[PDB]
Amino acid sequence: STIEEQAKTFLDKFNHEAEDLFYQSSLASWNYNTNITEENVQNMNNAGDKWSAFLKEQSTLAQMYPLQEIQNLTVKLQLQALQQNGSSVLSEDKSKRLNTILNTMSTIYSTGKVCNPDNPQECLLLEPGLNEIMANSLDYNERLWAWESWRSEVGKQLRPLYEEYVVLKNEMARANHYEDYGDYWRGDYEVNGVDGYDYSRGQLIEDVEHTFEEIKPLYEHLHAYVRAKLMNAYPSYISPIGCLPAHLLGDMWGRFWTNLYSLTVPFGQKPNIDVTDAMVDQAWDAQRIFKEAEKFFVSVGLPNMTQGFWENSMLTDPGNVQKAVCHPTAWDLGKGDFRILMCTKVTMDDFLTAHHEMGHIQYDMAYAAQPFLLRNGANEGFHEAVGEIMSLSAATPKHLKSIGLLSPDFQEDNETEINFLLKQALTIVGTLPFTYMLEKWRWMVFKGEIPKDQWMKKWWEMKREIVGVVEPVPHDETYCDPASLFHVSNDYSFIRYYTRTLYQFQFQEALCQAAKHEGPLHKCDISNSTEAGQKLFNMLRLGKSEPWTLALENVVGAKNMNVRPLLNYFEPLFTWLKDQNKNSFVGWSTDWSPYA
Amino acid sequence: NLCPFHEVFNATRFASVYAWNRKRISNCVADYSVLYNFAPFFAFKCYGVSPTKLNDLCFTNVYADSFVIRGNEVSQIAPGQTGNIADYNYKLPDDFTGCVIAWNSNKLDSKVSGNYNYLYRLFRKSKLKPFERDISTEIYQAGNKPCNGVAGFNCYFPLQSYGFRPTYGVGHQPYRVVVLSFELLHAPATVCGKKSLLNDI
Ligand SMILES: *[C@@H]1O[C@H](CO)[C@@H](O)[C@H](O)[C@H]1NC(C)=O
Ligand SMILES: *[C@@H]1O[C@H](CO)[C@@H](O)[C@H](O)[C@H]1NC(C)=O
Ligand SMILES: *[C@@H]1O[C@H](CO)[C@@H](O)[C@H](O)[C@H]1NC(C)=O
Ligand SMILES: *[C@@H]1O[C@H](CO)[C@@H](O)[C@H](O)[C@H]1NC(C)=O
Ligand SMILES: *[C@@H]1O[C@H](CO)[C@@H](O)[C@H](O)[C@H]1NC(C)=O
Ligand SMILES: *[C@@H]1O[C@H](CO)[C@@H](O)[C@H](O)[C@H]1NC(C)=O
Ligand SMILES: [Cl-]
Repeated sequence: STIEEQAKTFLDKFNHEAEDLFYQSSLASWNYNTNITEENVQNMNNAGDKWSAFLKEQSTLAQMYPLQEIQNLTVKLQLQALQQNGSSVLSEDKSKRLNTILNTMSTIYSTGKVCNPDNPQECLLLEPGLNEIMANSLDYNERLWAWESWRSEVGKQLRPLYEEYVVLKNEMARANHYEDYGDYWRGDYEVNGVDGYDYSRGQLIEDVEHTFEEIKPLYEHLHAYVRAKLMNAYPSYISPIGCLPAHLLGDMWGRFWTNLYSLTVPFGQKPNIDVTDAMVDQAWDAQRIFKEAEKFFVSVGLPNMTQGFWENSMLTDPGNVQKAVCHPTAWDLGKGDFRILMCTKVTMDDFLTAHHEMGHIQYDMAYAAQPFLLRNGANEGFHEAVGEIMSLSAATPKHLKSIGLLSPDFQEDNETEINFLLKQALTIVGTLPFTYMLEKWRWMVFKGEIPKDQWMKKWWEMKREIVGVVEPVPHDETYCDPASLFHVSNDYSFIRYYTRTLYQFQFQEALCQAAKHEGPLHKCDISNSTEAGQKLFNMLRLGKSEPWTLALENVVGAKNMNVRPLLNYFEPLFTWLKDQNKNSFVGWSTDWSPYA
Repeated sequence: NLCPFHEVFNATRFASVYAWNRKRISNCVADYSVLYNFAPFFAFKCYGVSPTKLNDLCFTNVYADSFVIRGNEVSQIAPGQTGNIADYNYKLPDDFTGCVIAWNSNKLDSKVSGNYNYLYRLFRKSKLKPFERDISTEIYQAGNKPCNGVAGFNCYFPLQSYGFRPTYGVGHQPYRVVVLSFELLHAPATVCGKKSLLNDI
């Protein structure tokens, strides 16, 4: 028997044992998030430890088959994913140090509290205390206090931990034959051995920067318009040519400009489409929402939800004694078990979230036939992009009127279209420079291009230049403002939100063309279009079995990420923004600061 | 004399498909209607015979093979099928003359923590002959080195468990299968239904 034949038998034994152990861990994790008890914490840890130990043993056994002697690429993909060392390539001492640094930074972030001055007892956590301030408060000093105190009392604790975190992560990545920890993260988009579909890790940097150059004109006019509206609200705080103060952006970091909508709404006398009152007028419950979502996917040729879905999912808050983690999630426990955990309320937001989460379920049911190690999105941005395009069609007035939630007499004029597109750009467009600049800073830190004594200096030079955002308080090298975000202090790659954003509009533009949609791209509804559903399913069933460049080609016809569909979506707003900024300064000066 | 079909279909526990059980039926009147009349048989596909005109002919012997598999493997209990069950556990010949009966037993053969009572053969040197049974527990040698009787590198235990849980999907839920073989050798008839062998009176 050849090495490739022994690996096929090894992967055959692995698939059957992994599916059982993964189901035990997923079921024990479900029983905790739906019934938060102390007994369920231990059963979740016991089942999770047995699953983690099984993978560590199989990873060592998988590393006994040399990949060079395997020619079947589907077998090589499963062996390569299982042979991934990760932290197991470091010494036992350094891996124990690394896991301690990771737990401490996660503990500092989740438990870090800030106490108001003159009351050492009135303290606020990030969630919900400081987040409520950064999302609703209009007081300059109150927002400045929450922004600065979170970074000077919690971020400074993370600064020494993050320095040793970079050293050990670089030693881990370089022992796995990567350039640095940033190059390690970029391996999620790597493709080798497929002629015409290969993709290098360094190519992601060039593609992200190239597509970002085309986003700059739209973002600069969005930035200029937001600055003008905010300058009328804070005339003594904002320069007409300077960057935007970092604490006046809608959240703790300015990751999304969504909350700036009340002050930057173009036509503040035309109300939003809120079918929440209509859902209560028609006695809608949570089952009706998910039933309507089920009808949506069925209308495009996708299968209905399994019987076990309606029986095992938790589509409502358990209430009273039984507590649960109300964050909406989609569960793929395996072996035909698909569930959705959600404390659904009769609102329009939960209506759109149900379509977003059931889109993850359709993705899971599609590639369930794949081997165990190939049951995932094409890359890190695929799964979340599939969920986003579902809420895009479900929120259009064309769809809301076809289901009886929006009145037919309700007419849509170009003033409500601009209000909708502006609200969308504050979240979608407003996060792209934030995401790219943050991830580029970490790429350069891991690559060694930013010295330790210039971490915070380079961080805010890039905020001013790339994001057009200035810090309200000068920060020396005792701070660690990037670590004040969850993903940085909890060791999660961030570029996935940039690629996913460009993916979802590539998906939507392609599916809407298959649905024969006429008019602006943002008004599209792919409902009742089996042709669009067939084109999407041709990628969903692939899972990780094929390169992401090929999976993307099955939907959009192109092999690479493209920013043109994103610009096609926001073109009605981009032309309106340019007309609004005809007597305003577009761009920003990086030398101005609110503390100058 | 009524044929003991109740012992086969209403058994408390079924056999693992690798060690499938066979109950020979002989010298009795077979009330085939009693079958179709009692459980909701999800699958009832007969090959070479007619289920509508069942208890009208006679047979030398009737064999009832019973075991348990998952839902997606019921399709393998048919002539000319491939897969782990058809190749390593229970194989039906190409000229099969009989009926295959299967029904969902999630209420009986599943438990919350996992019912690891039912097994199946995952590896074997060759495919099974029709109606062949292999209950050996020899460690499968996948490589070129001897296994010495214990599991290791390229040395796997040949039998795997289902671990039936009631929250599984229908394709992974347990299904009880009963295979009725109808034999007709050079011997007088011994098993007839309501056929014209009332003449025995
Ligand atoms: C949740 O846990 C409590 C604590 O034992 C138990 O009484 C209750 O039955 C559990 N509920 C469910 C749905 O498992
Ligand atoms: C690779 O192996 C799988 C089984 O693991 C098989 O189904 C597939 O046909 C093989 N592909 C090639 C190109 O040999
Ligand atoms: C895993 O780590 C070992 C050393 O600990 C190294 O020799 C091997 O090449 C690594 N393999 C992979 C796939 O990372
Ligand atoms: C899905 O719909 C079909 C009819 O198109 C129905 O036969 C089937 O039972 C449904 N599935 C579930 C799980 O209800
Ligand atoms: C889709 O078709 C259904 C009937 O099958 C209809 O009620 C609904 O209005 C249609 N929606 C769209 C957007 O075409
Ligand atoms: C909307 O369209 C009307 C003409 O139909 C035009 O006069 C008006 O300026 C437009 N407004 C915007 C914001 O596009
Ligand atoms: Cl910051």
